[PDB]
Amino acid sequence: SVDLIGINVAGAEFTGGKLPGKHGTHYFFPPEGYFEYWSEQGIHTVRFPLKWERLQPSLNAELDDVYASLVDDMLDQAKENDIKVILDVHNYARYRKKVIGTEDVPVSAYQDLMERIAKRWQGHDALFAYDIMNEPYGSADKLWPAAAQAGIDGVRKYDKKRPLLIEGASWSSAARWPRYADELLKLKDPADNMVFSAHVFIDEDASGSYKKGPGKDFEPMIGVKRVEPFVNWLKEHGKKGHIGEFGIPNDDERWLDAMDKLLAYLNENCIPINYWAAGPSWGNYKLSIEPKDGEKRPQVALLKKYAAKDNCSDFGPAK
Ligand SMILES: *[C@H]1O[C@H](CO)[C@@H](O[C@@H]2O[C@H](CO)[C@@H](O[C@@H]3O[C@H](CO)[C@@H](O)[C@H](O)[C@H]3O)[C@H](O)[C@H]2O)[C@H](O)[C@H]1O
Repeated sequence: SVDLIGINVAGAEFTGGKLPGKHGTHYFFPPEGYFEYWSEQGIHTVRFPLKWERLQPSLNAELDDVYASLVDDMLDQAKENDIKVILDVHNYARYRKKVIGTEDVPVSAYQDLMERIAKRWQGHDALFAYDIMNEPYGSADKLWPAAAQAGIDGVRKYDKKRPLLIEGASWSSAARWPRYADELLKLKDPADNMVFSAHVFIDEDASGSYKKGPGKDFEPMIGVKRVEPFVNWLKEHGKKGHIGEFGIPNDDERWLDAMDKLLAYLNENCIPINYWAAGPSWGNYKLSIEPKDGEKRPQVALLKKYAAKDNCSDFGPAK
C-alpha cells in the first residue's frame, strides 16, 4: 503493498448538472501521457472520481458503453505507467439527487451498480481498490450503513480480494468521525478487506474552500488534531483507515507546515492519503497540484518527501 502517498485525479465527475454530458465539454478524462508525468514524479496510486449517473444512466441496466470505455482507457494508461487506481463513485450517497434507500433509489439498485463495476474491472491489473461512495451527508446519514452493506455485497459478488474503502456519514468527516462511525461496526465483509476512509481540510470551516488565510493564531497541528478523532477510533475498534481527501492552497507556508505535520502523523500510523487534487482540467482551482504555467505547486515536494518513506506493510494503524 500500500502506497502511503497518492493523489486524486478529478474530472470525470465534473458538471453534475449536465447528464449525460459530453466528454471534453462538461467532464474530462486524462489525455494520453497524463499518467507519465505523475509516475515520473514518484506517485503511484491514484483515486479516480466517477459519476454514477454517467456510468449507469438507468437504474438496474447495463453500464453506458461510452462512459465505461473512457474508464477502460484510463485504466489502460494507468497500467502502462505503473499507477494503481482506486475507483471512487463520487455521488454523496445519491442518484439523480435522491438518497440511496428511498423509494426511488433502493439499496438493490446501488448493489446492482457495484456488481457491474466489479464485474467489469475485477480483472484489470491497474485496479487497486473500490471507494464505494464519496461523502454521504445530510438525509443520507441514517440510511448510509444499510446502503454501504449493499455496496459491499455488490462488489464481493465478483471481487473477493481487493480492499473496499468505506466512507462515513457527515461528508466522511475525520474530525466528527466517532460521533457517527459506530453504526459502521455492523458492516460485514467475507474477505475481511475493509478500509475506512475519512476526509479532512484545514481551513476554518473545514469545507476545503479556504475562503480565508491561515489566520493570526493558526495552529500548525490543526491537521493532526482534526484526524485524531478518526485515528483513535480506528485503534479503539481495531480497524484500518485511510484519508481519501485533503488539500491546501499554494500561497502560504503555514499551510505547507501543517500539511507536513499531518503527513508525519499519518506516516507514523501507516494511514495512506489521497491529495485533493490533481486532474486534467482544473484551471485556476486553488487546491490543484496539476502543472500549470506560472504556478508553483509546493505541495508536490512534500508529497514526494513522504512518498520516499518506507511504505507501510498494510493499512494502519497497527493493532
Ligand atoms: C471533497 O471536498 C472538496 C473540496 O470542497 C470537493 O472539491 C470539489 O470537487 C468538485 C468536483 O468533484 C469541484 O467542482 C468542479 O469545479 C470545477 C471548477 O473548479 C468545474 O469546472 C466543474 O464543472 C465542477 O464539477 C469543486 O470546485 C470542488 O470544490 C470534493 O468534490 C469533495 O469530495
